[PDB]
Amino acid sequence: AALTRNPQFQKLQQWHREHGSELNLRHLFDTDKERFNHFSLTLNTNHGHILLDYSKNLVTEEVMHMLLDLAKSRGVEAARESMFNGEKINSTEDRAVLHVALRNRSNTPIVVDGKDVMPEVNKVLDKMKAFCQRVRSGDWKGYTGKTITDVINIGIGGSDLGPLMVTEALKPYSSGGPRVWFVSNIDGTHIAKTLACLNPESSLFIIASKTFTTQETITNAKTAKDWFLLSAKDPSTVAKHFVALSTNTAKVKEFGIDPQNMFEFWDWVGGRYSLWSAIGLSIALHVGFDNFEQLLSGAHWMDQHFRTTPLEKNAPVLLAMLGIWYINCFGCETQAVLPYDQYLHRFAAYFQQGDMESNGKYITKSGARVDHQTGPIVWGEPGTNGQHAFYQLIHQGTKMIPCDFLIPVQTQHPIRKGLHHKILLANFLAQTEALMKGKSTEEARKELQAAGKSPEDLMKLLPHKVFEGNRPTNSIVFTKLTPFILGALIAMYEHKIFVQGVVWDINSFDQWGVELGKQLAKKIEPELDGSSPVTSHDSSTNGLINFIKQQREAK
Amino acid sequence: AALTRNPQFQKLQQWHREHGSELNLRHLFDTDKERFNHFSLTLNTNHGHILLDYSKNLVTEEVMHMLLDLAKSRGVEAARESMFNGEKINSTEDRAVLHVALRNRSNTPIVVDGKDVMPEVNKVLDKMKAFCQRVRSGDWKGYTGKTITDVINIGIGGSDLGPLMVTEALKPYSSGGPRVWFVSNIDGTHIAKTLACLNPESSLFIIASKTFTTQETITNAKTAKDWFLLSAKDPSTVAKHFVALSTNTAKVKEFGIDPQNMFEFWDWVGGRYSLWSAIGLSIALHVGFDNFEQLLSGAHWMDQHFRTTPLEKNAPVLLAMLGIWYINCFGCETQAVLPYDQYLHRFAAYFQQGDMESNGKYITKSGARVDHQTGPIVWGEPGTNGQHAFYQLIHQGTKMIPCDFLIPVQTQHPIRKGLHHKILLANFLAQTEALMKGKSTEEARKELQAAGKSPEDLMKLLPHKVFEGNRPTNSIVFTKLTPFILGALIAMYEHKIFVQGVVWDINSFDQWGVELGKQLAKKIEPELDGSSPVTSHDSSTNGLINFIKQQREAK
Ligand SMILES: O=P(O)(O)OC[C@H]1O[C@](O)(CO)[C@@H](O)[C@@H]1O
Ligand SMILES: O=P(O)(O)OC[C@H]1O[C@](O)(CO)[C@@H](O)[C@@H]1O
Repeated sequence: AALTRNPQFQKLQQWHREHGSELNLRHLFDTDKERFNHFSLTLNTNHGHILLDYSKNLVTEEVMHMLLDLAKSRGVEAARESMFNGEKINSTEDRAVLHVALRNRSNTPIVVDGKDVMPEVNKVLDKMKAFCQRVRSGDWKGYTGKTITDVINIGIGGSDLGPLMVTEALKPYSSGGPRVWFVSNIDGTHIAKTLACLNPESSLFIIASKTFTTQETITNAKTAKDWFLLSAKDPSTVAKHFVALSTNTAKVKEFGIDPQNMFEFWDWVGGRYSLWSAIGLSIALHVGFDNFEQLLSGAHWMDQHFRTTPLEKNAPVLLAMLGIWYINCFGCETQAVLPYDQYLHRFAAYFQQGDMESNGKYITKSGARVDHQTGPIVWGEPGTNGQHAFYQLIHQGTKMIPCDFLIPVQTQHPIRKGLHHKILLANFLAQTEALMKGKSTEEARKELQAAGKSPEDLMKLLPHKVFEGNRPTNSIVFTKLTPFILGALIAMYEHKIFVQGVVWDINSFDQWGVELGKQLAKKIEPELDGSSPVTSHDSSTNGLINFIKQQREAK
Repeated sequence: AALTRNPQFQKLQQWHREHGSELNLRHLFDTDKERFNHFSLTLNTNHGHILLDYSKNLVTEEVMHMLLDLAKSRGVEAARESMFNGEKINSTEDRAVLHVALRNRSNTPIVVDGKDVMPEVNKVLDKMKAFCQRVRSGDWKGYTGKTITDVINIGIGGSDLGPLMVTEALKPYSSGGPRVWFVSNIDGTHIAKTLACLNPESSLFIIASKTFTTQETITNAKTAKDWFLLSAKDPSTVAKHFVALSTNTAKVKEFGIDPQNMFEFWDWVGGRYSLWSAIGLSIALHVGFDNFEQLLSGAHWMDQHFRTTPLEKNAPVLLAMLGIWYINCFGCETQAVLPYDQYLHRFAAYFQQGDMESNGKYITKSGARVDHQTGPIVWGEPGTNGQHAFYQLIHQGTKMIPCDFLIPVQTQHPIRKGLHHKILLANFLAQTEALMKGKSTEEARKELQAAGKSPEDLMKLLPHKVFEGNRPTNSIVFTKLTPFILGALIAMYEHKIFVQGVVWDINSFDQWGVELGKQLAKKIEPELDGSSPVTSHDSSTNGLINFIKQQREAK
């Protein structure tokens, strides 16, 4: 494994074993009035500012310099160029990795197999916009002449999470668009509950699937089509209510979808990096194409920042190395994402796939098994709610949990003259402050006494009211959560994930870890039919199956 | 500082560092045809069966024997009795812990300092039912005479999560109840977007708050009240549109809500254990009281199972110790909860509070600092959805992640003649099998050769196709997800949490870790006012506040 052999990494490791343990945030802040200044970065996008404050982290100039040396010696910069230049860095699949090309507004050429990719990219974007305009304008009618009122996206992986998260995040910008629904789970209640609120005459289904062979999506699509034709009665009417987003023309046609109703993307577009491609059709339909182009632009802006900025002032690089520090030196298993924005309620879930499916690996690009930790477990819920659910464990638990706090300065809903947002911001600020500062035995004791506690209560409560603090957090504050800023925020993390993948020398763009489950599932499906017990598996799988056959009857 | 010195704990520890890394699930099943039989328990509740299959765990009779010795060695049973008996086991607050009283269907007496609590418990249940009856029948009219069509629950944390999770999970049983909304975040966006869809004339607001002073809920409540009073203007109309669930009568009255409109509970009802009390009013309104009683009965059934079952056959006890095993011996930081049911999409979020806010502690009951791990980080998403998001990391990542897979045998929507559910069950089964069995290099190699891949391509890809397996999981299968069954499942985990807290000797029923953030938030709140720079905090908090003030009016 490259990482553990790297001299910059080893130097980092020994420093941690002989210093890291004594690092204390409160102390660091008390002895360096320039800490915020030295450990924060402000980005002016001309469309809002983004403040990345990483000063509340367990680091020093020395640690940062070492972390940055490591990034450099692991070839982060060269790796980045190869990605942008269209090289097939996805080594196990021999594929290019060009999600940056999907939002390359500069249209600077990017050649893969001797051919520039942009023309195809823009071609689909035009197709998307033209189609979106017709549906939005009402020009596009159903099989009964009615205009489309509901758009239903049926997809699962990177074919669901992104479009769902962004549409939720940008609701304030969906003024003139139809209602968008998202169906993904094979679980029947999902599609059933949806179709129950729809009129086939005014419903448009979007079959989103890179491969167009995923069982859940195809089954859901077929179910939606059956339900539809039950009323439309003429297979020819399908061309007015079903479109597909995929890279597989054959499967699409085989499904029965008109080829002009196919918005394609490419193999170098990873599912978990696809919302920027045709997969984002439901977004464009929801917020309009202008807002969608803003989304792409924001990501493009971030891509430029990542590409042209020296490492020491490079946002995604800084976040990545801060993560490496906690994962590989402090051994923290998780990474919490806590946005203080109800609209971003699906932000954390999106990066569970983005981050975990990318770096949840254990084999390097050379074929060697890692002998160090890789991708963390990403989780989180919107602020303040989380404060009333799990922060208890973050503040007084036994796990070190790196936290990323995000919040827009300006709210999309300044009700009560900004009272609500003022309180939201106060909590956002106070939480990272509290995690950092903590509360000593003495401070607690004085509070208890001042509060008028009796010698008994105080003595009883004292130890329980002590906060050891020293809990690291990142504070990412942006002027406003607009399509452009959101676009830049997502791209920022996409690049953080990329950097970490390079440091660990793993392929952040394949996902072989999903094959085993799929194949075993294919084996079990036919065995479930009938009441005959099964015994071709281990005793657990057999036992579970037999219980299912038995209880299938129970009334 | 109690568990680490327990004879059984140390014996358990020594065994692990001596054998722990030797355990291999695949080997354990390959050498014991009775494994499933010996490491699983079936529960017939008379209202459905629940199969807890814990055979795919890294354990043997010996390990389970030692784990159970630790359970009784730490006084789990005496502790259990104290809770049910009404003793003040919530030591730091000197309170009883009686959520089991809330659903005590047998009405056996349970006396707290003075009287038997059952009388007041049933008194509120009767009141809830009568009100619920009036609201659903249409008897209870809005201020202009219309029947109420929307019920808006306003609460946070324990006052929002249980209600939301249960109503989401029991959607199939609502037929007839008004639509229910849940407002919780202070973030203005939450109440703003909720109110924009309501008619003041037919909306009924439920202010859920145990203390009735939390800032988010009261603020949200005032905003709603103003909103309403903006179109009705008559303050006296409020009595037909606002009710309260709380233990604080004075504050409820001060808020402007009449007594008759207050559904109370008591201090021995922990917020994260309150959906069983008046807090469940929105659940009752949504699915009817018959179903609500069914929900309570299910919990009550599990309560009895927990109290009368020998430890080795006690479901919550087994789940608790397996957790202790992975937490304290394998050092696993997290617990994944993966229900293969879209209706349970909020189940994991619910227990993030129930578990994490309960056991995310570091001070024992004696006041000593723990020198071992406590509560884990709970997380998850409904399957198969997850299978396409983060399972990659669970299968080929670098972290051990204990996983609880849950699923109903019978679906609420058997569409397409059960095809969707069949596939859902197939994946449910195949995933734990895959996590267990893995796929060796030899197996992967055969596979690649059969695919006709040249030696070069084959060997470059081979290591990436290997699944080391040996990933432990629990499979919980129940006949159907009915109100009764959900209730038992929730109570089952409540008790798993109780047992673990007992073993760690922490107070699973207080939550002092949330106080610091609240104190600090009130401090900076007024400081946000004005354009003048703040310099009273650490440079980061100051820098963040000043960035906010600067961008507050940026265009
Ligand atoms: O869009 P598709 O091709 O149907 O993929 C479903 C999802 O599952 C995966 O193939 C693996 O889980 C993803 O990478 C993808 O986003
Ligand atoms: O408004 P309430 O019902 O008093 O409670 C606030 C919620 O937040 C907490 O106080 C702490 O997170 C919970 O214990 C509780 O359920």
